[PDB]
Amino acid sequence: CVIAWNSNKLDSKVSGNYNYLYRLFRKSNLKPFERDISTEIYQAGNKP
Amino acid sequence: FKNIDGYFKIYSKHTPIDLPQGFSALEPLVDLPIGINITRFQ
Amino acid sequence: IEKSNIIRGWIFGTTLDSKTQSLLIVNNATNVVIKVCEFQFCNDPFLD
Repeated sequence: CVIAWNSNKLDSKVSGNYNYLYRLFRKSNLKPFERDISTEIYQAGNKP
Repeated sequence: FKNIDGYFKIYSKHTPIDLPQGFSALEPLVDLPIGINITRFQ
Repeated sequence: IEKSNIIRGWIFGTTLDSKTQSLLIVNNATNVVIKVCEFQFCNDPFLD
């Protein structure tokens, strides 16, 4: 089962919150039920 | 040792005695929800 | 094929370093400890 609900009054601040982060770049697609917490920069070129 | 769908499974057996010629089975003993990427072991 | 319990445990992971995840299974004569953490290794892993 998947449950979703609203948390506007619990996760909204006038100055803005930045505690919640997501990931945008990765080399390969993710296996089901897998967790990765790496921090290495995305190698788009040759020089590290 | 097996690892599928984010679950780690371990079967084991013990017996008294090159490997001997005979037949025996193994019983399930560990299942864990580890869910990581495994490639090499020690 | 063993006597006197020389083989102790196992390590599983990707690169076996302080960077990414690692599983340790140790059997130090008292209990079967399974521990999945972010763990550091040396080049000569041994136990007394």
